[PDB]
Amino acid sequence: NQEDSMIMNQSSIDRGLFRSLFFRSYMDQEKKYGMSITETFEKPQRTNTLRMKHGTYDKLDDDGLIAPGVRVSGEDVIIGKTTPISPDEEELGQRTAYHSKRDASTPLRSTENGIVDQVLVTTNQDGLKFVKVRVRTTKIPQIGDKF
Amino acid sequence: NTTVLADEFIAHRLGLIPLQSMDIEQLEYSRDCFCEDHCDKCSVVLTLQAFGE
Amino acid sequence: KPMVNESDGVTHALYPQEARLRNLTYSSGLFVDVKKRTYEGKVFIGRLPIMLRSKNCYLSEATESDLYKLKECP
Amino acid sequence: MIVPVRCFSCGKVVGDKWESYLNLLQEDELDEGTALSRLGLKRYCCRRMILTHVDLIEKFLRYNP
Amino acid sequence: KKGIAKEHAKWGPAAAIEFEYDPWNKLKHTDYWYEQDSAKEWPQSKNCEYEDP
Amino acid sequence: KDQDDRDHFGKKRLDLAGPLLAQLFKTLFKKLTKDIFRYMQRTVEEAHDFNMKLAINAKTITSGLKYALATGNWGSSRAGVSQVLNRYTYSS
Amino acid sequence: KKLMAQIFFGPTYYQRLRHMVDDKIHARARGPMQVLTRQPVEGRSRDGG
Amino acid sequence: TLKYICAECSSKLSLSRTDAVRCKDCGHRILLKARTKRLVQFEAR
Amino acid sequence: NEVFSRPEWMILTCLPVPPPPVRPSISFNESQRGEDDLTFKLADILKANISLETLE
Amino acid sequence: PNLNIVLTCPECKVYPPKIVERFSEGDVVCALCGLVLSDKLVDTRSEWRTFNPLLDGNNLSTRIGKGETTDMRFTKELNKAQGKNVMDKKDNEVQAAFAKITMLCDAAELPKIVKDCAKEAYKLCHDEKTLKGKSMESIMAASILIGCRRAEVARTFKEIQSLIHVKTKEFGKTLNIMKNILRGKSQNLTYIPRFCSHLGLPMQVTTSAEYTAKKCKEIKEIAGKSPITIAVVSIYLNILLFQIPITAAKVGQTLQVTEGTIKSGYKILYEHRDKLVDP
Amino acid sequence: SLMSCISVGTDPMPIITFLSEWGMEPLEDYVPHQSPDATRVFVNGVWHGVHRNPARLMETLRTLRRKGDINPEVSMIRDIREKELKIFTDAGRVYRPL
Ligand SMILES: [Zn+2]
Ligand SMILES: [Zn+2]
Ligand SMILES: [Zn+2]
Repeated sequence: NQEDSMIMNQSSIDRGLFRSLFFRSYMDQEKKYGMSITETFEKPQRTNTLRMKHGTYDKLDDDGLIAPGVRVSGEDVIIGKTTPISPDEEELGQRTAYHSKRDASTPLRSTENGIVDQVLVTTNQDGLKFVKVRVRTTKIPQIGDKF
Repeated sequence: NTTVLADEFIAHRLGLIPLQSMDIEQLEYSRDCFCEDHCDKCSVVLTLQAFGE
Repeated sequence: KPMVNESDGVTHALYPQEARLRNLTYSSGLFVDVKKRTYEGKVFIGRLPIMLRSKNCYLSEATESDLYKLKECP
Repeated sequence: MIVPVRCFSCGKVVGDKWESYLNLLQEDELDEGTALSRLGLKRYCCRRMILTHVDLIEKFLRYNP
Repeated sequence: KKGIAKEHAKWGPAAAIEFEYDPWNKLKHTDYWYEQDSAKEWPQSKNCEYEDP
Repeated sequence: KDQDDRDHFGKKRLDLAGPLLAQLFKTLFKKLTKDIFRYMQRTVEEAHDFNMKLAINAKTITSGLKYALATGNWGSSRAGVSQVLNRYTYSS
Repeated sequence: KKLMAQIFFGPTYYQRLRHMVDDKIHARARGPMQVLTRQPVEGRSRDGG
Repeated sequence: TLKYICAECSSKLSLSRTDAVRCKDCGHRILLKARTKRLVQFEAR
Repeated sequence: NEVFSRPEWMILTCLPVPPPPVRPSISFNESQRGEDDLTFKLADILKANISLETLE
Repeated sequence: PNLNIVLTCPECKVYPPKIVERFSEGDVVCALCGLVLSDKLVDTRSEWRTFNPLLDGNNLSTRIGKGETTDMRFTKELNKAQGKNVMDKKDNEVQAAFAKITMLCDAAELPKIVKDCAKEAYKLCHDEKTLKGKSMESIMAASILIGCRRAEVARTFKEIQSLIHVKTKEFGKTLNIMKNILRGKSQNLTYIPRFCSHLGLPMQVTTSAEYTAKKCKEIKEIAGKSPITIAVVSIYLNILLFQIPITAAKVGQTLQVTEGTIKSGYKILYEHRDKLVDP
Repeated sequence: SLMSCISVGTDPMPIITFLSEWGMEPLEDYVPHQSPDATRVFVNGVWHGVHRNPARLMETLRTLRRKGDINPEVSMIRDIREKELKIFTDAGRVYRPL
């Protein structure tokens, strides 16, 4: 405990002492540009879409959202967002097989984990359907914490 | 779960509930069983249904 | 009193809880009577954000039980 | 926020002791220090727990589901 | 499941374990910090009577 | 007499949300009038129709203050007037 | 065995602070670099250096 | 069509696209997520 | 130094154009393509170059 | 030149690559043979967070202004100098028009979406001898109509014609060719809730009205020849149903329909209301 | 501080009006030689005349403030040594109860 260090009883930790919750809020929104390009909330698939994040996607529902009460790990696609693009626009590699849209998802922070608490869907002032996601996690007291 | 309490919160409290354990020796250590995640000779399964009425 | 003009154009009373969730701004409109003269009725001019719990907010003097109804901590 | 299970230091199961403790004040109007004597947490590793617990879950339930 | 307190405190068969020997400090295992006299200030243990003065 | 201590608190005033909105609103309203003059000038200039909807710009005020509160800007000329609420703990 | 010296003892109010270790520890071995300078990026969240 | 929950009504909504974003029996304007029917699993260790 | 510093050269006559790496294109989402100030300024100067060219 | 780079694992070369990108390690790896193909992958994330590209394009101009280290003789010197080069482009109309629609849609509280949607319409045509001018206002307001309709909402012509008076004759005539130009360069259903909005009623009216609105046209009754008139006729026989007094006096001052159209449309729809009992 | 509050500012007109009616000799007619021991009167740092019996005036004022006749946020200071009496009703002063 020297130099302002401490020594905390292990069992008290085991009995919930100084335990605490943590709530992160992920929010994302689809923005259309001139009502020509339509950002979309749906579950992307590693086949019909291009340039997708190497995290898993199965935790998504059909509409591209994670069901609440589902345990999640880092680098997991919380929100399935896609953006259509012109097939003959840039030809950035493999675009000559997909022609549909590219991944623009919002995965979970790779270093985070826990249970998705609740997911709500609503609109901004301008009717743009969007979603906030809240993640619950318990932070047990540990060696490095500052008291 | 529809409480005003977190799942693990409730789950953690459930852990700290003492149970009668006189014949604990009459059970087998969880890792010792070849069981499929549990067995009647390895563990006790408890359930709980509560509904505000 | 505070309200919001939604995407279609409908304008309905806005409650502070909804404001936070739907990324709205807890404001209210301003309206001025204008007198026009030619020499030899009510006019909208803009909105105004409202301090929460101010005299004009819906939460101005609501009941404790009512606050629970509106999901706003007393 | 609601009647923690056994006191961190000692470990005497203290969850059941809550309502009895609450029953004392609203009915017998005891002093807390005298109350626990009647209650039976004679040590003070627990005598803290009931004394300084906050029953936040009560105010939580005021929100209609 | 059959667990042992060394892993987690939930499997704790026991609570506070009082423990004492040499109630009169005749084994000199401890030096009593004091302002005027240890005896006037340090209360006797509950078991001091159970052993000879 | 001593040199006037200007760190004396009696010589200080505090400008809360009331006055801070006021002077900020004072200018915003001023710009509204000047614009209304411009439309009022051209219709007299060109004998055109006079529409108050055309005359008055609604999003002057509303999009004014919203940005004015979104960022601490009070115009440069001021910084850090507005901060996001710190809800770490109730005491905080 | 009895401690030769006595101890100051008793409850005291203690509070937990934000700076959990898990939100302060990171490492990097050839992660991404910036675009302008191609030196490594900053920020643990964005896998800084 | 997936289940959602009205913001106060706690009503089964089970709706799809091209539906009035609103609750049946009450014009509520926000929809929750109506948690999954596949079980969760925990360790209080 | 008449080999590296001729005061005539102190007055700009032909300004060089830095390659893209010096002034990289901030390409975001293939549509939100930001550009460094120097990109605009080079274009901005080029316009001020363009006008004075023809205007005289 | 052909100016193309495509990754290809030399050891495998089995196909257009079946590879992955370890963004955290900033590399790309042959998912089978595991060889790191290219390293030092560069981030493109934090670049745009600090930050009209849709319409004007590469036509460039940088908004400017005075500095702090500047005198009043430096302040209005720039404000006079900043306008002396605006001739170089003919987006000045646009920079006023795009400003003007920005004034237009916002003033009547249109959603920000319509701002660009109307912008999309004007920049789409911007030049045609079929327009050759054409009052300069239809290209604004009909663009909004093209914008707002494209913005998946719509307002009645009077709400825009009285908003911008272009005598409504050349306005619509040049408006139509915009659709043809739209097709060459390639709807009352949304009017429902807005109409009841200003009158402040509950939510179930519209679908009940929508059911009635659907039934009229399909069998017969083209009903209007410019059928905008019978949009209200869908509504009034629903307010005649319910006991809230909003008689054509109040609708006539709010929705602005002559009772010649209101009463005629109501009664001819009283003939077929027999098949119109939903609940 | 936990007791602190900030003055919202009021209209000073009643006081100045009231001041004239209690012997504040108007400044436009002030003749300093003719009243050498005058007490200068300020309102929000704006001189409005002089007086001759401030002690009568002062406690008369506070009573009104304590009567609620003058809004309690209005601060007023009698500075004996300077022959000066000051009054403040400005918005934004910092005041505490006592
Ligand atoms: Zn077993
Ligand atoms: Zn204990
Ligand atoms: Zn390979």
